[PDB]
Amino acid sequence: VENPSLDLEQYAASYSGLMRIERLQFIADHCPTLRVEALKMALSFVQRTFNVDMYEEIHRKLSEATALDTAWVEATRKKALLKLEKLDTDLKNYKGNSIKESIRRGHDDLGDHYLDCGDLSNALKCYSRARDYCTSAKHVINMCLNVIKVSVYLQNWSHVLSYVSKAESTPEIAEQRGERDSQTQAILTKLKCAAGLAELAARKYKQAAKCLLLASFDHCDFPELLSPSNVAIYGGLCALATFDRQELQRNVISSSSFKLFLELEPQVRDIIFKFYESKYASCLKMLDEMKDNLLLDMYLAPHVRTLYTQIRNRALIQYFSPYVSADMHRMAAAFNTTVAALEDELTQLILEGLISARVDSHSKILYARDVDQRSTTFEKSLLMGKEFQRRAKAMMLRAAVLRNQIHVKSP
Amino acid sequence: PLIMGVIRECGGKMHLREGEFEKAHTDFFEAFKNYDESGSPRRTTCLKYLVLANMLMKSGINPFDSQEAKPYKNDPEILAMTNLVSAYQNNDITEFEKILKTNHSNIMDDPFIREHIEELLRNIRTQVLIKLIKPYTRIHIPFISKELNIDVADVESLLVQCILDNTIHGRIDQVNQLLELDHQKRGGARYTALDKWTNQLNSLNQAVVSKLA
Amino acid sequence: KKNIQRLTKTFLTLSLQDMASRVQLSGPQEAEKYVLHMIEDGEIFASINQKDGMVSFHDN
Repeated sequence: VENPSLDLEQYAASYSGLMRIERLQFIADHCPTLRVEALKMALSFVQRTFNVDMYEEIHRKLSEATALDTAWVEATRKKALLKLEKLDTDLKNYKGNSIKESIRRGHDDLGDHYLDCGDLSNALKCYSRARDYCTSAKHVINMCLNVIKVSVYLQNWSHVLSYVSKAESTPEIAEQRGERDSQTQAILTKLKCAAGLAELAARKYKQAAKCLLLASFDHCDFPELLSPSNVAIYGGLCALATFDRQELQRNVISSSSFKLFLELEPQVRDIIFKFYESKYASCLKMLDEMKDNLLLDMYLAPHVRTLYTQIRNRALIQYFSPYVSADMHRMAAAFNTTVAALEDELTQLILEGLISARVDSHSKILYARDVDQRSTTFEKSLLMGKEFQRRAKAMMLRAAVLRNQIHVKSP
Repeated sequence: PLIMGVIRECGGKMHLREGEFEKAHTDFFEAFKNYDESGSPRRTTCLKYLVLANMLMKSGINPFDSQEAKPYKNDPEILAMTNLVSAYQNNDITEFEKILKTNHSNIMDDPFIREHIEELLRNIRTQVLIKLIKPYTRIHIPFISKELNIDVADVESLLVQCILDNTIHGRIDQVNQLLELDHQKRGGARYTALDKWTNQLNSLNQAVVSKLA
Repeated sequence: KKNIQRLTKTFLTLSLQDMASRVQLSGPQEAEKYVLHMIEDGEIFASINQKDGMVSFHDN
């Protein structure tokens, strides 16, 4: 796997904050052959999070397959606990003065320091306790954003979904109209993106696509959360996999809010357009091309297989929609598979899914099957009558035995 | 209008370059109305864009309402737009194609007309196909190709696109290269009602039997 | 027999050699005799073609 197109400089510049290190370690431990760029980036920026035990373990494993600076770690620990104690003293004197602004600033700096150091649970509990002491709308929205981000870091999306819903519903029913499709600040877009990411991680692709499609490019970039390219990719793939033709045309193809978003991903734009206009061979070919890069993502790697299977099944069902008698050779050519593989896939689809057809393996032709209602209703009604008569006879016998008091005793 | 003018001209320029559906369409109508109210001497080249927008919306269908434009239109130097409108409203492909290929140095050289001529040519073909398909029950695809003056593959692609869009009610037989349109209607409501009655009877019988214990 | 009956829910005409590979019957002759017995007993609606070695499922 030799990939020159994946530029680490822009990939790092797209994000900021804590998420950078987990993203880099994920791509590093799932993708070899990045020695020079990985070494340069690690040497220049590995100094954060003050956590190098697993890092040194992994690099020792890498070196043995193909250290601890006591003074540096002591200095980092010393200044970290020194500033922690200083923030404790500031919090103490602020709570002694008993000023709402002072204590709010105190919790803000404590949360920032906890985020920098790596402790999350204590910050989350502190913020939950401090929620009752926050009364302004701006302050409560800020604490909602903070709890959302720490929950996203901690990977508990079911718990954070309630927070997103409460933050959406609390301020005058989502600002009533929405403040002329959001105001200058991008807060509704952040809520929508967080909810979409949570829905995607919870395996609700339709909801994830519906949440991410409402994101507006006016938000520019969100370095803590997912990148604009990432939200474009997620909202394109989920929409392609779940939305039907009418919904896709109404919400993605024609909507004048997601096209400029897809302009960052020409590959995804071409994929969705070719799927819409029935160029299945090219669409599937470029999907298979993009799969290798997609597998190295963070929140989409588990769902790649399911999304691709759903997309391919949707394409197969939509190909046979206008036809009453299709030739399997052309279908196999258009789906980049042999006739035998296409026959097996068609059998699997006909057995359970939406395709109602019968294969003919002599001439290799798929014939649409039209079921007559009259015979089916007659058959089902006669079967129901037979079952009813049997049950009535059985319960008549049950009534007889119950009346006669027949039962099995211990001896 | 230091900020508003720059913002609106930028929106106009990327909407001309790309054309994001309805938003670009509304921007085009507003800009054309502005250039009609203010840019009076530019009508000589603005009329082509006006009639093009008229055939894109296909709702106003009154490009000849302005009686002042007729004396200047009857001049034979510029009549391709008018004969295109007349052919497009009449919904005939042969006249449109003959005028398009015969007329020179007026239409095919302008990128702002070339990029939108495809939908213009496809709309009349779609409408003619829909009108043609009405009486027949099983109609050959080569016959449609002969009528619409396109190859067989183009006819099949157009039929597939129309059927998926629920504008043509029928299904294509690929082996025999035809399409069959559903014209017969049966009384399926009676059988649906019988199915519902059977299911309700089954559930009710199960509950009544299970009552005794 | 249940597998052979399930074969009628997807297929219209199936080669005997090909059919005796999804039901694991190990032989076109064995599959043909199975189909013949099932037709005789009335469990299935099908016909056999020995010239092409193909079983056609009617189910009407």
